[PDB]
Amino acid sequence: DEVWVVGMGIVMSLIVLAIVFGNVLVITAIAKFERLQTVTNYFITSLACADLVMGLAVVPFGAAHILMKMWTFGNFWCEFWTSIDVLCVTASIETLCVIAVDRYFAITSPFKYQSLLTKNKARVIILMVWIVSGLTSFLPIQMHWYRATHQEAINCYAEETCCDFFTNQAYAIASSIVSFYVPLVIMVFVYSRVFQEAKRQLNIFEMLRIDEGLRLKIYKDTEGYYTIGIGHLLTKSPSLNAAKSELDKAIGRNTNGVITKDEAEKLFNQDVDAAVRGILRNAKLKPVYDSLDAVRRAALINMVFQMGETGVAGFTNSLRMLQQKRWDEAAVNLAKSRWYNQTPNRAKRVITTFRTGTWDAYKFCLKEHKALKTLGIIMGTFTLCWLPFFIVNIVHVIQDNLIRKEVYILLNWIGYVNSGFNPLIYCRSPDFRIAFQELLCL
Ligand SMILES: CC(C)CCC[C@@H](C)[C@H]1CC[C@H]2[C@@H]3CC=C4C[C@@H](O)CC[C@]4(C)[C@H]3CC[C@]12C
Ligand SMILES: CC(C)CCC[C@@H](C)[C@H]1CC[C@H]2[C@@H]3CC=C4C[C@@H](O)CC[C@]4(C)[C@H]3CC[C@]12C
Ligand SMILES: CC(C)CCC[C@@H](C)[C@H]1CC[C@H]2[C@@H]3CC=C4C[C@@H](O)CC[C@]4(C)[C@H]3CC[C@]12C
Ligand SMILES: OC[C@H]1O[C@H](O[C@H]2[C@H](O)[C@@H](O)[C@H](O)O[C@@H]2CO)[C@H](O)[C@@H](O)[C@@H]1O
Ligand SMILES: CC(C)NC[C@H](O)COc1cccc2[nH]c3ccccc3c12
Ligand SMILES: *C(=O)CCCCCCCCCCCCCCC
Repeated sequence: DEVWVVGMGIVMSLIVLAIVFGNVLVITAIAKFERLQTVTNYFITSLACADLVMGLAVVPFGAAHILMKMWTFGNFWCEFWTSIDVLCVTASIETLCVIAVDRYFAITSPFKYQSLLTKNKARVIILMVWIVSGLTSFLPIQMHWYRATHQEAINCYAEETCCDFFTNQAYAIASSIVSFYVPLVIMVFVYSRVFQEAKRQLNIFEMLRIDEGLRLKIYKDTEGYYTIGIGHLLTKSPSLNAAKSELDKAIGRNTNGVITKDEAEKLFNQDVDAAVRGILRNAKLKPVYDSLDAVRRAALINMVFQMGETGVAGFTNSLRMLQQKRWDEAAVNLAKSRWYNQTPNRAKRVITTFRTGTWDAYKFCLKEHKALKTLGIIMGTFTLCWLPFFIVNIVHVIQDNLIRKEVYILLNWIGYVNSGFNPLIYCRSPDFRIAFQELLCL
């Protein structure tokens, strides 16, 4: 009865604590560590600020409203508190929308995975977002455009103890469409093509980058020989400067044992080309390669990279089954390899590629593609937490009072609670994660 309201107070208090704590941690980590100061994370700050204000200024008074079963803060704060609520929700979806557009142009740019924005106009953009949100949110509420004209609403408006968001149908449609729906549809569309573009970036270079690894410094392979990039043997000589002489020769400058990622790609493309020409010479490998599609050809090249031509020609049964496009049967045999024993994970991806003829086994392996997924979860989680509430907004314009009020309020709180989710989702990122553990005296 009244023990339940103490318990509900505890829960709601923890919710308030969770939102403010996590979002302050995000804001702190980005502001403190220069590594985290990217154009993307500036928008995350804008996003964390909206959630923080939601935390401090919006949720406690909403919680007090429900527990006290009445509004005890007067009608100025009621209109002000309502304004901040709408603003924070509007600013969030707008910021999320800006991120999607920003990520789109960053991934379609010849200078990949970096914004077309300097840190300063990015700040400007954020300022404009908050200003547009303010104009969209604060203006209609304080200009009383939102208000309904029927008597029950007028009672609530005048009553200093009643804080209910009675709205006229013109506002309810327009406001919810402008604030929520317009940047939602844009965000969902734009970021869906962000994913398609990211998936399109997958090729044999990314494949071997994931399976083999890319080193910028000269290193020794398992047999002790000097190597660099993606398994590119420099020399069998035990002399380090012999390797460096060989490296400088191939790259075309004085490297001192260090090359760039793009330079490693140049070496890799040359190794791929050599691998293909050797395959076409090998009597046992040529018919298989000729029959295979582009993606599966990359899988076969992947194996030649790891085993050499002689090693791959050893699989006599698998090769003929690949040649006949009996993928599953080829998979059964390749899984019984010494190759699968020693490096099961890599073999698993290559074999799976042989089965589907797609790059699906290499999705979200790259650190950059994982980052895109985290942002995708942020957007999705926001959508799912707020969409039911905003659907009911429009449902009641069509036919009012079809949904019980305690359901409407509950949906609104699923929206509120979303403000505490984003900080936890950021723990997916390795950089945020260690940024957090430093900050927590760990
Ligand atoms: C308005 C009332 C209800 C809420 C209090 C607003 C506070 C939480 C907001 C308003 C202005 C915000 C800040 C504005 C300036 C930046 C610089 C950035 O590098 C880190 C975050 C930081 C420092 C913000 C964090 C918190 C902040 C101070
Ligand atoms: C409307 C009242 C109640 C709250 C004020 C909204 C605050 C939280 C908004 C208003 C202008 C915003 C900021 C505008 C400029 C930037 C610079 C960027 O580097 C970090 C975020 C930051 C700092 C924004 C987030 C926080 C911010 C300060
Ligand atoms: C009214 C309620 C919401 C106010 C509660 C304020 C709490 C959430 C604030 C007040 C002091 C804050 C902390 C102060 C000490 C640090 C260490 C720093 O490296 C990271 C942030 C961290 C961990 C803060 C996290 C949250 C914190 C505990
Ligand atoms: O056999 C052809 C390629 O072999 C090297 O790259 C191998 C390396 O031999 C091996 O130790 C390791 O396990 O795999 C890498 C690549 O997967 C060559 O130096 C390449 O240039 C050859 O194409
Ligand atoms: C307790 C109430 C005040 N909380 C409202 C939601 O948190 C935020 O709802 C909105 C956010 C952004 C734009 C909006 N337009 C609306 C029209 C009717 C109802 C809510 C909204 C709305
Ligand atoms: C290791 O970083 C983290 C330890 C930091 C301890 C700081 C102690 C903060 C105490 C919080 C009290 C503020 C409560 C405010 C209530 C209104």
